[PDB]
Amino acid sequence: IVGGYTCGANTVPYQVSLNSGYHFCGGSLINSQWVVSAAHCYKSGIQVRLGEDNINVVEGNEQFISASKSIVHPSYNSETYNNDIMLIKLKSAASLNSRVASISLPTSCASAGTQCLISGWGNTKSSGTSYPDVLKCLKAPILSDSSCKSASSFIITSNMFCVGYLEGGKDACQGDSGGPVVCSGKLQGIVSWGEGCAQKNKPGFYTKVCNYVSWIKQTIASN
Ligand SMILES: COC(=O)[C@H](Cc1cccc(C(=N)N)c1)NC(=O)CNS(=O)(=O)c1ccc(C)cc1
Ligand SMILES: [Ca+2]
Repeated sequence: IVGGYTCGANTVPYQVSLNSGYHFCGGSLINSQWVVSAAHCYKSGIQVRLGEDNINVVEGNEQFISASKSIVHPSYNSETYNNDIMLIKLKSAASLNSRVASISLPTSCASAGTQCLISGWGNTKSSGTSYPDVLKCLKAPILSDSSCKSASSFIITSNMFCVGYLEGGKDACQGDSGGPVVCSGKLQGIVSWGEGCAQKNKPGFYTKVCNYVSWIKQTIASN
């Protein structure tokens, strides 16, 4: 997260770290057994880490639970990043408490202009590289279709939305991928892609979670 702030320990209790010997992506706990992340974060050997603040120190509120299976969206297109969503099932149920909690799926899509919370342990620099050990947070608005479409030379689909500031300085970044965008109290986005981080006229692109609720519910009903 570039241009954000230290969240405070366990203030974002649905935020998870995905660990394959090291932190590589974020995710969101949606119930005691399932995490939503980005399809581009797929890999084998995932351990889900719940209740984290400092990812490099055991502070006492963590739950480390291995993934049993990962399910990439059936239409995920790595060429275009269309349908950049993945479900991760836990080998055992998380113990839900004040510091480890689920975030609900949306009933309706969030509206342009809504302020959202984006969080993660990703790079904090627009130029260069600095990784924080504690969880970082950013509040930023959903952009119009017009601004989002015109914001990249690359292909933009109806399953993506933009959040941030066209003037630059505030954005998600490398290592934030897969993590949550919470708007109107529900999980509305997944950190998906961007051109660099926090650059002028180059906002973040996010998976539009409200388009996937049927697939998520059907999938978790049978796995
Ligand atoms: C990988 O390095 C980076 O610093 C950012 C990471 C990133 C990840 C998620 C969200 C954001 C964000 N700013 N909201 C940033 N990604 C890139 O900079 C990748 N862009 S890119 O322009 O380098 C690029 C473009 C197209 C292809 C096929 C591959 C790579
Ligand atoms: Ca820790």
